[PDB]
Amino acid sequence: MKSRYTTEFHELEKIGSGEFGSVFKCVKRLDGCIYAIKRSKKPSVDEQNALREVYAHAVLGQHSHVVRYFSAWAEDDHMLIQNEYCNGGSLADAISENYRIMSYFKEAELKDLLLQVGRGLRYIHSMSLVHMDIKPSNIFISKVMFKIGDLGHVTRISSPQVEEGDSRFLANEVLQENYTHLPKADIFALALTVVCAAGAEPLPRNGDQWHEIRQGRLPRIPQVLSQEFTELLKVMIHPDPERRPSAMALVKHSVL
Ligand SMILES: O=C(O)CCn1c2ccc(O)cc2c2c3c(c(-c4ccccc4)cc21)C(=O)NC3=O
Repeated sequence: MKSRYTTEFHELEKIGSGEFGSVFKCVKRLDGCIYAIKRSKKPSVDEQNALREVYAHAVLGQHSHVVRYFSAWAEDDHMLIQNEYCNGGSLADAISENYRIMSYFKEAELKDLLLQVGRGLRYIHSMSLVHMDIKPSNIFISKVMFKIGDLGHVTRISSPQVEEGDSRFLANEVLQENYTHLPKADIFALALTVVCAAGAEPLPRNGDQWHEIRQGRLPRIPQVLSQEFTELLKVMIHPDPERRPSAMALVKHSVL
């Protein structure tokens, strides 16, 4: 062996685990910097999916609100991607700590989260790409800076086949195999991500609560928000994708 991975990096800790691969905090020996490196089993259609993640990274390396890519390589029976390390952890971890402490993101902080990820979405979408798995565990924290990561579901905007993202954040039209307005699926997921940050109960994976949200009804939020902000969230989850704002329209919105 003596892996590129082994030879170029000192592995500090495991930071993430999944159905296909783990993420490690590593120090690159030569440059002294810390990176996040995902190491997954080399896969085929599964390989086409794994490569799209690499291709998406290699074109989305220039935005402040998208995790930067450095390198990808294959060795042994594993594929590796070396990304920017965000030292603030995931949004999902911040939200889970807030949950236990009963102190959530305040309206000002929710607006900042919405605007920052909204700018990341505007960049991705400007590249004729959609993310398709926006949720708190795929937003990373680094002024706080929020950065979209996990490009495992990224596809071109006019794709006729799509890999469906997390059920809790999934827009109905996507579940229905209607891919005419893919960018608005990202918008819908961003609104529910902001709801979670606002202190909501864990979102439903299926059943009747799941359908009511998809009717355009915001889950309960345990804090008072301006009507104008609540109304922006509600329109981002409109059952008609064309009524949801585009990312460009979101980032220029008077509420933000
Ligand atoms: O398990 C999770 O949801 C997060 C794992 N994870 C963490 C945990 C704590 C951190 O401080 C950063 C990260 C982290 C990072 C990334 C990932 C990641 C997700 C998908 C593919 C490749 C890396 C997971 C990733 C990344 O690209 N930059 C990152 O900083």
